[PDB]
Amino acid sequence: MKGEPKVIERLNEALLLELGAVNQYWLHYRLLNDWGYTRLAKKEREESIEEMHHADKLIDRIIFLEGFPNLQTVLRIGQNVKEVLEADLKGEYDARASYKESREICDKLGDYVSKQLFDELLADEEGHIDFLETQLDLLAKIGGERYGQLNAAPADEA
Amino acid sequence: MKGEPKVIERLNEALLLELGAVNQYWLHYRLLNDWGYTRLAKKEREESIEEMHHADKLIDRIIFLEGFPNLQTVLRIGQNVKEVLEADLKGEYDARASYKESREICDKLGDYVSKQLFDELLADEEGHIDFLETQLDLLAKIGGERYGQLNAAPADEA
Amino acid sequence: MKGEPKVIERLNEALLLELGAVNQYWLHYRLLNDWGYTRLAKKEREESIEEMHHADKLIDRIIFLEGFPNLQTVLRIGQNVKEVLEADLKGEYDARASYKESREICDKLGDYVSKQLFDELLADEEGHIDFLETQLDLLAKIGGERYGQLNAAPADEA
Amino acid sequence: MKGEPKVIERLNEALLLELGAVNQYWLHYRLLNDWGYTRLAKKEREESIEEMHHADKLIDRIIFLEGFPNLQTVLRIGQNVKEVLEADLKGEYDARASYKESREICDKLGDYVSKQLFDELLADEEGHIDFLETQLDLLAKIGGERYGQLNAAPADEA
Amino acid sequence: MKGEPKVIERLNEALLLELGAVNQYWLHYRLLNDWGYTRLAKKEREESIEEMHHADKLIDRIIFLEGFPNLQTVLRIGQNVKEVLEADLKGEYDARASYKESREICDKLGDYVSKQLFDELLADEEGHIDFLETQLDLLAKIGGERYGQLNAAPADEA
Amino acid sequence: MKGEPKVIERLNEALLLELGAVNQYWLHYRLLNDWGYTRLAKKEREESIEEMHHADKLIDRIIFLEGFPNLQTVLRIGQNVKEVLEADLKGEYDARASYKESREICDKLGDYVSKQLFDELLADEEGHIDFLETQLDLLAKIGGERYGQLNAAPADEA
Amino acid sequence: MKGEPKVIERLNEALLLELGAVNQYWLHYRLLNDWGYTRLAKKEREESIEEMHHADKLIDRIIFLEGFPNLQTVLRIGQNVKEVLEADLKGEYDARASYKESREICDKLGDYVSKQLFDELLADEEGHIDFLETQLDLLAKIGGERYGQLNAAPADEA
Ligand code: HEM
Ligand code: HEM
Ligand code: HEM
Ligand SMILES: [Cl-]
Ligand SMILES: [Cl-]
Ligand SMILES: [Cl-]
Ligand SMILES: [Cl-]
Ligand SMILES: [Cl-]
Ligand SMILES: [Cl-]
Ligand SMILES: [Cl-]
Ligand SMILES: [Cl-]
Ligand SMILES: [Cl-]
Ligand SMILES: [Cl-]
Ligand SMILES: [Cl-]
Ligand SMILES: [Cl-]
Ligand SMILES: [Cl-]
Ligand SMILES: [Cl-]
Ligand SMILES: [Cl-]
Ligand SMILES: [Mg+2]
Ligand SMILES: [Mg+2]
Ligand SMILES: [Mg+2]
Ligand SMILES: [Mg+2]
Ligand SMILES: [Mg+2]
Ligand SMILES: [Mg+2]
Ligand SMILES: [Mg+2]
Ligand SMILES: [Mg+2]
Ligand SMILES: [Mg+2]
Repeated sequence: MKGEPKVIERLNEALLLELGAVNQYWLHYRLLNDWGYTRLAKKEREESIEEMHHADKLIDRIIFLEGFPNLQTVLRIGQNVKEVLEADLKGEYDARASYKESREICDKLGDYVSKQLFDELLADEEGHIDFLETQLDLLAKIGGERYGQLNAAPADEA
Repeated sequence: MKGEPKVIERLNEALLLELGAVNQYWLHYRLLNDWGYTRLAKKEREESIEEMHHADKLIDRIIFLEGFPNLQTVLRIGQNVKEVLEADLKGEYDARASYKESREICDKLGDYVSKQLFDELLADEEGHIDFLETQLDLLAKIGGERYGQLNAAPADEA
Repeated sequence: MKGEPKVIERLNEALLLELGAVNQYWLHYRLLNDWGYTRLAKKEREESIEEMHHADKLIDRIIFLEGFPNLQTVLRIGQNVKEVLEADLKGEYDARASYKESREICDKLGDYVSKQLFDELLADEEGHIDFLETQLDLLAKIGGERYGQLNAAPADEA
Repeated sequence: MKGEPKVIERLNEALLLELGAVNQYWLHYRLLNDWGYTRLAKKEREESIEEMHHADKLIDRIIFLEGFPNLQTVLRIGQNVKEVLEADLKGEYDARASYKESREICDKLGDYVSKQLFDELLADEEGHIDFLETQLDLLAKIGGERYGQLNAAPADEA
Repeated sequence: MKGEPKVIERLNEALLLELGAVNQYWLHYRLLNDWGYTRLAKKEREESIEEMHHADKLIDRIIFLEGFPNLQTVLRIGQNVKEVLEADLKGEYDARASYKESREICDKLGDYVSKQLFDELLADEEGHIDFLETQLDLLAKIGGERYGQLNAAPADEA
Repeated sequence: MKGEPKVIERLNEALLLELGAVNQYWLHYRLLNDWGYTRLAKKEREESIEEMHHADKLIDRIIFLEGFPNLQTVLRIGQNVKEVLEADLKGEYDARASYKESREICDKLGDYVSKQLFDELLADEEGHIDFLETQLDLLAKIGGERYGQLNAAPADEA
Repeated sequence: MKGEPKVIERLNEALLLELGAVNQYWLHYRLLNDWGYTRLAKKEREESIEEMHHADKLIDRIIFLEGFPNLQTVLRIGQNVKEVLEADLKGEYDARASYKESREICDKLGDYVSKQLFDELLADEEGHIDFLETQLDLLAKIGGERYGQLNAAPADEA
């Protein structure tokens, strides 16, 4: 199905955001692991792998529409566990805004199946945002050192 | 262990090559799948996931040496199955050359464990090269259409 | 829920297309089987049975809306395996266009659950189109005789 | 049982042929594998291991007869799959002729158990010849590229 | 294989370091257990047993080279959990430096298998260093009392 | 329980003897293994590990009594299997004498639980002495070469 | 990867040594079995099969480097069990020396993966040497007739 160039453009913008999130979550996984926060690190790895699946779905849709997926292009880091979470959350807010605009563009152009892809991604993103906002609320309430302790394993495990 | 800046630089050059290979193999997986070469597509996916593990090991070593992993940066595509294989092979030859030079640099600077990482990557790469050269030899001998047929599934499978 | 006559009309147009696809895929199953392409034949049977389920869902929705399902009414055939695939693909493009227009009509009339039915059918159809386009691309690349061979079983199986 | 020198000589001629066949089949296994004909390669490996068992039986008989097994001594190669098969077949015809003459010599000298060893080897050899002649007939009938394709695995297997 | 006296000397220096580490880790296990840090204590026991295996491998290599293993000779203690970890880390840095120099000496003298032993020990040591540095980083970030709590069991377990 | 300095001194003398026995038995294990007496070697390894457990119990008791365990300090070797056994036996006789004197000192000072530890060690030691005396008696009766043969494995095992 | 001619030459020298060891160990297996030393015979068979795997790895590397493996070319025998072991040991010392020189040549020419192959073979060889030296030490200590008895089975087994 030869797709609308503007739809392919929006799918490629999403792909760039998702690839950036893959890399950011993976770097956060390895950073948190080195700091000793091995339980939060495992969650960050899982979040990276979820974004990998999103990137795969975007690539598949772009190829179906006979467009060219742009992976050649792809970061917010952080010096403590609060900054890492905040950086992830900023990324998710940015992706959410992109997908909201993209579903509107696909709807107006009549590509309702691409619209549906963006609707699914948007729902996913609000789930991720809910999770991260809750973690940052917990960190605020119990303090960063107890949040870190809660998200670390004893020495005989990891 | 605060690492030599030149060693961290070589690890980051490897990371850029590996991230590029992840993306190239994944794009090839989805492209080959859309063309109907679903068996070769599955191998390309597996090759991408192997390069993901290499990238992970490089990131881990960079962080141990107290360097900054550069993922912000990352392609050869192809219009038929021979060109896809050739593009993968060119990438592997380029990576091999990088790792050979890197093991020599780590050896001269006395970072023998980073040397060992590059030695492992080099052995891996020559394995990958052996595989791809064999596939291209088979394609040469039986022709591209029979090679494609061999690497496609019937309609009731995939 | 007494439905809009225009919505029931669009559901009946979909039912006619789906019943036509059931019959076409089933005839293709038996034709391909007689020609010896028993693996593609099995896929065509499966595609017919998928369209039977779609027809069932349309009938159920029409009856819920207190309309009369029109089954009394229901073809593109083909002389070789490429023509069979092309005929299936033309049918799918026609159905896709019908469902796109139907979801728009249901949306404008405020029957959002019927809209959702058409959205699901539209997504299904684009999946079917993706599959058939890939098979026709493979046939183009490896040639029709190798595509047929790939989709045939040896004599000791079927 | 102190054996006839002429019988020990014939057993040593067989051992030299068998050791040569071990080496030739093993080299063919690795060559075919590198060319991508991994299914025929596996058969060549199995044929090499069968010849290893024959060599073992010859060594055992020579030692029983209080002779000295000569292994210090041991090739036809090939540039394509037809030449490889032809080289194996020429070797088998040569071995068959040796074993026929050897059974006659053992019979005339009254070493009926060594005669029996050569009779078994001769029957084995005619089995091997039957197999190889059939493969070369198939290659002749379907052509070398289809024979190679039939004897190659897709990329996601080997 | 009668070994180079200088190689045997370096193997004996490693053995003395490893035996010292066995004793230090075991004393730390019992000390930490008495203080109530039973989870970190279990890790220290495991680390002692890993060093016992290293000592065994060194003794085996010395005997193969027809040298005399010197076990007759063998400590940093600590008053709190941070000091215990720091003492272990200082020991590991000292061992790493010894093994780096030893691999260079074996390489220059042409004892490449002893070189390989030291290369393995060096890689092990950098793993141990990575672990201990991470534990000390965690302790720094969450504080010593939370690190101790994390590494202690409730009264109904240990 | 703050212990008597004289009791802690006797526990530390026992620890020094036990650590010496660990090292001696382990060296004997590796020596006997290299000579080919692999069955006696396995027993010597087991004896070393038993002495490791004794050392652990001594360290635990010293720490309970708020003393400082001295591991910083720790040999009789042997050129044939009789000398190895004799060296082990001399060590056991020395340890037995130490533990006998130590139980008497603990009894007189009123540390009856430390007395009990030495009583257990003394009973253990007389068991070890019984075993070693029996092995040396067997060696005397059947001769050293048959004793060695009995305590060696064939080449296809170890 | 088109290899250095000097590297291919060293790989072929190793192949000739390994093929010679295969044959020597196999002949020793059958000889020892006929003499009644069936347990040592089984070990010699296992050693032959280990050398077969080494030869296979060498052939694979030569073909990858686009060289020609030379198998056309390939012995120390022995009249008693001590001479058989001594002949095996002389072969291993010769192979070790070859592999040491070969790893140095590959290193200087920059073929680090072939260097690694020779490093692995060298470590293997020193293991084999350790085993054989231990067997010859045992034979020296208990005498040849007891060593033979230890390595023979009773009549109701083999
Ligand atoms: C184009 C970009 C990428 C795509 C499309 C992608 C896709 C995937 C997919 C589909 C999986 C399978 C997950 C599952 O089975 O549930 C996966 C796993 C994984 N990914 Fe990625 N990935 C990408 C980039 C990366 C990067 C940059 C890394 C950095 C290390 C990475 C590391 C991993 C690892 C370690 C696994 C697990 C593999 C295993 O369990 O054996 N990936 N990826
Ligand atoms: C402070 C001195 C030592 C102490 C307290 C100690 C303690 C122990 C203990 C409690 C065990 C566990 C045994 C079991 O699970 O039944 C053990 C095992 C072992 N020990 Fe020691 N040990 C010491 C020194 C040594 C030395 C010098 C060596 C020389 C190699 C050694 C080699 C081993 C080995 C190989 C094991 C077996 C580990 C395994 O099975 O994974 N130990 N030791
Ligand atoms: C005197 C010459 C040789 C003799 C007598 C011999 C004998 C044997 C025998 C009896 C087996 C066991 C097969 C089975 O268990 O069914 C075997 C296996 C094998 N042979 Fe040979 N062989 C010889 C030469 C070679 C050569 C030149 C190669 C080249 C690579 C080779 C490679 C192998 C391999 C890889 C195996 C399989 C071992 C395993 O599965 O672990 N052999 N050989
Ligand atoms: Cl932090
Ligand atoms: Cl606090
Ligand atoms: Cl193609
Ligand atoms: Cl053709
Ligand atoms: Cl047709
Ligand atoms: Cl054709
Ligand atoms: Cl060919
Ligand atoms: Cl053709
Ligand atoms: Cl064909
Ligand atoms: Cl503390
Ligand atoms: Cl606090
Ligand atoms: Cl002895
Ligand atoms: Cl005697
Ligand atoms: Cl003998
Ligand atoms: Cl005697
Ligand atoms: Mg709308
Ligand atoms: Mg998500
Ligand atoms: Mg790889
Ligand atoms: Mg459908
Ligand atoms: Mg045969
Ligand atoms: Mg070097
Ligand atoms: Mg270690
Ligand atoms: Mg004891
Ligand atoms: Mg070996």
